[PDB]
Amino acid sequence: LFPPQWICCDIRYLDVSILGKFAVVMADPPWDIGTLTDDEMRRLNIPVLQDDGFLFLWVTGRAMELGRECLNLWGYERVDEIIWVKTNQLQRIIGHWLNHGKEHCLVGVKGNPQGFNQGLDCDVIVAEVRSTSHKPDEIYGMIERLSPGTRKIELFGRPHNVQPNWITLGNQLDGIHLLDPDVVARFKQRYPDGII
Amino acid sequence: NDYCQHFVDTGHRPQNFIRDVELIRLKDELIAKSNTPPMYLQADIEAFDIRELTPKFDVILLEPPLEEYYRETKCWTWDDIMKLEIDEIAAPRSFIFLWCGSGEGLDLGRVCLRKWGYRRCEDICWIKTNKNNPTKTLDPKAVFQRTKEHCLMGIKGTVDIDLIITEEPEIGNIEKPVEIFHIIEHFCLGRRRLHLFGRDSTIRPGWLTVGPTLTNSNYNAETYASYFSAPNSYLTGCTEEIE
Ligand SMILES: CC(C)[C@@H]1[N@@H+](Cc2ccc3c(NC[C@]4(O)CCCN(c5cc(NCc6ccccc6)ncn5)C4)cccc3c2)CC12CCC2
Repeated sequence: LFPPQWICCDIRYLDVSILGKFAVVMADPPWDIGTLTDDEMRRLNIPVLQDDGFLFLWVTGRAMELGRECLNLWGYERVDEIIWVKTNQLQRIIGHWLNHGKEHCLVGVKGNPQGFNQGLDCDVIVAEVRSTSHKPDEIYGMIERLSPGTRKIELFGRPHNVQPNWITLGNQLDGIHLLDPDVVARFKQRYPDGII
Repeated sequence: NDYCQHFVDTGHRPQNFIRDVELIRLKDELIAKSNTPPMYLQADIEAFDIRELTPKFDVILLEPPLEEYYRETKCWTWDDIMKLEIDEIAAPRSFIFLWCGSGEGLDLGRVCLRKWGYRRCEDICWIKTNKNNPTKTLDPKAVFQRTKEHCLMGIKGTVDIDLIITEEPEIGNIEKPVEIFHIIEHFCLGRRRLHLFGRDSTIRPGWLTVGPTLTNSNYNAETYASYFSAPNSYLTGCTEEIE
């Protein structure tokens, strides 16, 4: 079901097996640098979400190493690294040793994904800063050109992240909004009274 | 404006459109008065006992020749790099700047830093513009076109941004932007500075350069250690010389 969908929840405790498989998974976690400890990030049930495809994992500070850990533990090989160069409205650029002009997003592959449009975009994003902690909308266009029309899931999204073809999970979303019939089916079976 | 869509349209990388890409002058002069005479030494570093290089260093810049720098052109594998005994010539408090490329080096280079005992504090990015040439041949694993390189910064023991924007060098030109040197010297980390896998073209005041392709050598360990004997043992490299 093509339009936006979302589930307010605690991603620690949601039975993500109800959601099916996704060509792309994206995660912008609140790293302990309402955060999660490092053992809670390792234990997240990412491995069930995909059989073949890509993972996009934002990192910062020491999660640069730790996100490589989760990425490998969850069954991925890191194959690329996107960086976003933060500018203002006039295209000039905005860690205790150097000032930070960028955010990092690891790209991980699992299994053998086929029919993806590898090579279309390049690993640098240049785009204006929006709110605090607010990732740029350009990543969705890159992710749609890479794998058009497939199902995608975002972990730790906020309301502004909800996108067509995407299912957003995060604890600041407004309720449960699900339209894919299989997902609605497995969701009512596992959660008959709608409490997680 | 979506510069990623624009790059998909026109072949102009998003970094092509970054614009613009004090007392800093005085610090640069103090660095320049502080600098040791440049010293350099041809050495096949695979075959070379690293421990001959003394004294222990405050900064190590490590620029191994990755096979990926030769797209259309002796390369070192991360296997070879990881076996270097970098920790034997590093001071107990010291810094490393390791050029990792854009592939598996982003992971393997982190393993080295831990193997030699450093923690990573900065990830410095060389973003390469293609203003003078709106095509790439992809690594099989690659998902996106690779338009940047990473220089990882490491610390062991107790002004500038983390981006370098320059135009993509000509095919088969493997030089790294000399801006990495300014970022290092501005940290004021001490004066024993080693550049492994430098070339004739990278020799520089304030630095010792060791590489297989150097055509001349002037390195003498006793002369080199003379530059830092008292009263000069602990200078940051950013202070006035002691009389
Ligand atoms: C480069 C990256 C790394 C950088 N990110 C940093 C970032 C990312 C997301 C931010 C955010 N996301 C919205 C949330 O819902 C808010 C709350 C926590 N969280 C959870 C947690 C959870 N379980 C634990 C739990 C529950 C209840 C009580 C305690 C613990 N279950 C569902 N959601 C996400 C909100 C505010 C700031 C964020 C900052 C951003 C970038 C990209 C640009 C920089």
